[PDB]
Amino acid sequence: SRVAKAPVVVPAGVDVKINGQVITIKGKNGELTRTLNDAVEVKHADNTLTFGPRDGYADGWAQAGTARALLNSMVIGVTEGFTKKLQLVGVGYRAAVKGNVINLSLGFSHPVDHQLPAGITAECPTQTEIVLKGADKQVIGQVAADLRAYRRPEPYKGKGVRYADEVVRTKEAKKK
Amino acid sequence: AKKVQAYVKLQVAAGMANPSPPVGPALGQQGVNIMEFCKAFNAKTDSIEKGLPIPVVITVYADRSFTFVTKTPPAAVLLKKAAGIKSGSGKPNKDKVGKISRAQLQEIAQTKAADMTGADIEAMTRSIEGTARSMGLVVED
Amino acid sequence: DKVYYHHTGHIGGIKQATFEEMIARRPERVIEIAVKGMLPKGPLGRAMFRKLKVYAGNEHNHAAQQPQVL
Amino acid sequence: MLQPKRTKFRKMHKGRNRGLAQGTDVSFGSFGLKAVGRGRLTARQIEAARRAMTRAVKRQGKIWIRVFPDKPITEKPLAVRMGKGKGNVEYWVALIQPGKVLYEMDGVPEELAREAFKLAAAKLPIKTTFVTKTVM
Amino acid sequence: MKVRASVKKLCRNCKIVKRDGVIRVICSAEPKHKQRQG
Amino acid sequence: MFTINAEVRKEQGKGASRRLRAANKFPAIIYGGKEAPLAIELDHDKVMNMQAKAEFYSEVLTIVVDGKEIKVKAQDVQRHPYKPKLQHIDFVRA
RNA sequence: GAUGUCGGCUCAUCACAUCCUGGGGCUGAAGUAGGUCCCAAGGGUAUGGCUGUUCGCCAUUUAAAGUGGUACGCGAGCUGG
RNA sequence: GUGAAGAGGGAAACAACCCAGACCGCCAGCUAAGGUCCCAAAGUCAUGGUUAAGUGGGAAACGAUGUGGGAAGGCCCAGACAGCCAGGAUGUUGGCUUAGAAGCAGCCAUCAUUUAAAGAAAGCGUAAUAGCUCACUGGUCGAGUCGGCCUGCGCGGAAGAU
Ligand SMILES: [Mg+2]
Ligand SMILES: [Mg+2]
Ligand SMILES: [Mg+2]
Ligand SMILES: [Mg+2]
Ligand SMILES: [Mg+2]
Ligand SMILES: [Mg+2]
Ligand SMILES: [Mg+2]
Ligand SMILES: [Mg+2]
Ligand SMILES: [Mg+2]
Ligand SMILES: [Mg+2]
Repeated sequence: SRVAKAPVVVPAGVDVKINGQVITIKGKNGELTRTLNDAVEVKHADNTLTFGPRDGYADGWAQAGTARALLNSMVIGVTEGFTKKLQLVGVGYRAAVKGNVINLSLGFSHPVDHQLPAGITAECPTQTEIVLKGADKQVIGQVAADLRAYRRPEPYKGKGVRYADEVVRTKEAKKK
Repeated sequence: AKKVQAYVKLQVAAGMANPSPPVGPALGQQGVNIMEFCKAFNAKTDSIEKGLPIPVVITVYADRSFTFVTKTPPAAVLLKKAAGIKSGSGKPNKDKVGKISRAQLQEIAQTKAADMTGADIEAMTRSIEGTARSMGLVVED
Repeated sequence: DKVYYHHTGHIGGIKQATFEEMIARRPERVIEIAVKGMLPKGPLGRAMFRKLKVYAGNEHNHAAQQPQVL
Repeated sequence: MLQPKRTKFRKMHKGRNRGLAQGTDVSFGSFGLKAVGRGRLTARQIEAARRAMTRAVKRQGKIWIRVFPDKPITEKPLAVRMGKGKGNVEYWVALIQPGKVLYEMDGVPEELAREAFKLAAAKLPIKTTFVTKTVM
Repeated sequence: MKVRASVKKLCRNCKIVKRDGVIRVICSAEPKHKQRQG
Repeated sequence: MFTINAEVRKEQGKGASRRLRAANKFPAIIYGGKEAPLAIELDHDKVMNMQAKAEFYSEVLTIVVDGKEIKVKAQDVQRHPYKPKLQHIDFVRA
């Protein structure tokens, strides 16, 4: 039509497996599974994978799109190693890591330590930068925000941990 | 579109330079050496028409050193001299402050030629006519 | 999305309300609740409900009649 | 304030109040705005609508009006029952589904008609025009 | 502000106005400006 | 030229007609000349798109009824009060 | 062949269209304080002067002194202005 | 027309509404209105289609890329719709104005070149320039894509006191 999804290679490391519905993948990165919906019928010839809609039911066809993509990311994650980094701006704001507990000195009375789930560590190349990186893109996303969420940037200044991309310059001029 | 430090442009008088407001801080921020350029610019500007505002593009290097190309004076300015007028019309096209012969425009087109893209003289002449019509300067053939 | 609604008795407009996904303390209750009302309503159908035996955990304490079954 | 009606002589009086039946169709401009469904088109309603057409647009061409109120609508204060039949003062047109807008110079025909359709109590389609061809 | 009924959407860059019925004119991609469901 | 297919009517009255247009088949007529008036049942959602033109009420038309010919023109046109829909159509024979 | 009026006292019970406190969105939101809208009924939600008053105005408090239903809640419970 | 002066069955309950006029008795049949999963008598009936909100099982203006159907149109395998890559130039910082106004405070003008394309410029931004994004175009990918017309069912609008 103008959209769909058909490709999903299985290079080295890509040790995909299906158990009726379940799909466990392996590789240089980690062990990620993701039992899709029920109708789902994914397989694997030698390289291309393919979702399986029990039939052309409304909530059954589109269920393919969201699927042929999720697994694909599982592959793109396991082979590349996912990264995403945010930056902290504002006086006093600092950064630090000690394995998991990424101590955070933002601007409250006492600093904190966000313990990241397993599969994604983080590194502060400086007291200003934090670069998280792991396999599963899921835990990646939530923790990406779960972190910046500790202090969302405010317009008047911009201060507050922001994704290292956020267009938000600053405010609309103040007033009263 | 896009606007970054390094390779600055400015239109400075023929034989005059160094004032802070006009020059100084402008390129001074970039790391240019005010004095050297002042004397350097006005040196060649002697040969180039004195009394004629001439735009120059200075390009600085990591060295903080720099070079600059002196081109031909602005079309608007040239049209002013040609017209014998000091200023534009304020409300161009509504009120004409001056006039210039078609011959003159060819002469200005010829002067600016180096800086203009014009494939042929007619093209050049007309790029300048465009400026004249923006200046409230009529052209009589 | 579906409550059951009981209302105790001691007013104070307490009026208890619990959803289904909220049925984690005693799943046995439901079903027995549903199967009710569909009875003659009164004495006969009242002492007729117990012939169900709740049980929420498959083959467990089948002692309710461990001896014979079908 | 406007008043499409009033402006009649004083006699003849007022009374009655019936129901309705079918509509009607006119033709005077390049674009018309017809309504669909009985309702009460009071003088105030009609002025509000029409007056809202120019609404800082343009005085271009000229708008019309096929609709025209016939007052005879009595109301009573905080008083007893059927002690008379208090004055009226209110308005009412009593349309069905007639055409009543019409536009002179094209310009923004359909556009404006919509920019001022809510003032009316009834629902009116975009309608089209005096015709012997169509649209789309 | 976040309205109750529906005030259309206006502007251009406003949200696709798609979701669980969220109108509110504003035009997102206005770092500060953000008139919407609330 | 415009070509409108059609056929004679079964009946002709309240119930009858009302039942045709209720299925995209507004009943029309065709008179003029020595030939007895013709009562047909054209296809609504197929003629309203053809009347869409200004040519429709100028140049003669060809109604394919039964399988014969006629070559006529449009006279009166009965359209719905508020629905873009169309109704009874008068046809002036040649 | 009788369903006792207003206000007060006593003692209440519910609604939510929320006054305070709790959580949010926008702001012509720097902060502090506000404006408005969403959510929210757990709990809390003034003493007096004048008047029969309800209410109201006034003095002084308070986080605040909510709107409303309950025969304009409440006389086989009090009062009788 | 019914009740009054009418019983029986139906609308949960319900003089008037729907069915229907009770001479008695019957552990015998067929029907009306209305119904057939349990309370509760009888299809968990069949052939097809809609809905996904418990709509059915309360309520308007108006609002919305919900989802069903029918007809007509706009661009497009000389390549469209979304995206990715690349460019977006010259006179010129247009004239005036202004401390400055260089596409982007404001007023006027808004031409012309070079072109595959390139507004004297759509927003952000600078003290003003620098810089960022936009209109437009080339390459990529290769089939639909973008709205209205008429209609089905549905959603929001939707706050109350034991
Ligand atoms: Mg019973
Ligand atoms: Mg509320
Ligand atoms: Mg008091
Ligand atoms: Mg009372
Ligand atoms: Mg007593
Ligand atoms: Mg007394
Ligand atoms: Mg009697
Ligand atoms: Mg039978
Ligand atoms: Mg049964
Ligand atoms: Mg319901």
